[PDB]
Amino acid sequence: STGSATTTPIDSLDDAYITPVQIGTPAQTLNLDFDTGSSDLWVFSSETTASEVDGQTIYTPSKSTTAKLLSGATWSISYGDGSSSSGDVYTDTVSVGGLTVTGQAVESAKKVSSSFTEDSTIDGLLGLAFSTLNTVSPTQQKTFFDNAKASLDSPVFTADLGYHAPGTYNFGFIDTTAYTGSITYTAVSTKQGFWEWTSTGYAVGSGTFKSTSIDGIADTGTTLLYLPATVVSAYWAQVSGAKSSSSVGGYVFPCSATLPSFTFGVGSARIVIPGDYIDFGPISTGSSSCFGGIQSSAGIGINIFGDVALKAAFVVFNGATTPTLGFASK
Repeated sequence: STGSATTTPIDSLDDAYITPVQIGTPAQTLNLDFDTGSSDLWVFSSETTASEVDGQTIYTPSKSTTAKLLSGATWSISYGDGSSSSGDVYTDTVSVGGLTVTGQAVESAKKVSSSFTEDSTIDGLLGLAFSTLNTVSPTQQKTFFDNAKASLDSPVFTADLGYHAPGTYNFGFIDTTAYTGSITYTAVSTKQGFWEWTSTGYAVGSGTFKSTSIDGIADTGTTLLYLPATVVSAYWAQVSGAKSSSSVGGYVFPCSATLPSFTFGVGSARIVIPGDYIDFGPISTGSSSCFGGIQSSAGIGINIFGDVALKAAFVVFNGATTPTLGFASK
């Protein structure tokens, strides 16, 4: 089997991407944030504290003839950005782009943090990291991909995120029309539960390539590109007037700037992030100071190849017995 679904930016900055997901019988369609950095499929629901729901579409398990309470199971998750959610668990039928999993754990939120409430466009998350990170207790549950994998034509999914435009998540096949050149595959460590890999270096604009190993994670659920402070300083030094602002929370730059591109290495291959992908717009409405899309990972504890990087590529998440990651230009 295969599946194919369009993923759409939630706003004009590509702050996140939402993908429609069918849950239950009859189907209830929720728009979920596909997150290769976590491993829980959780949704706003009829159980979510009413004051914490503000415009989201909810899953109502009592209206699904295939929903079953997973007795005694609870979940609770905290994300790198400080947000969190928790609740109880159902199993139900879940379909993405025509690919169906029966008995998928659907984690129903009883509580969500303010950041989730305040984002009316995201109805929940669909985790695509390794199932070892799943938070369900006392019996850990599998991700949608892990459940689907054996049925897929090939044990893979691909992320093809758009810049200020829709893109695609495919399951079970590689669309050879969706990229240019070849896909370069690179090793993955699953030791921390992530799609963790090592970039071979970087360049800023038309500058020379610096060969240096950068360990990090391919994370569709993180907006920006978080890299070591040395790398980030080298990038922003090429933008007149750019500075790191402790008050704002990172590098800012004059909105009048033309940003240089940023290249990262995948083996001997190179992925070029155009400068415009690194512009996250005014820090506050009407400001002429703009927020940068490349930020320091110092004090995160891990480098993160978030959407800024991934949307410059066609990315293969290869879930073979020994997982790997593939990157192609597009």
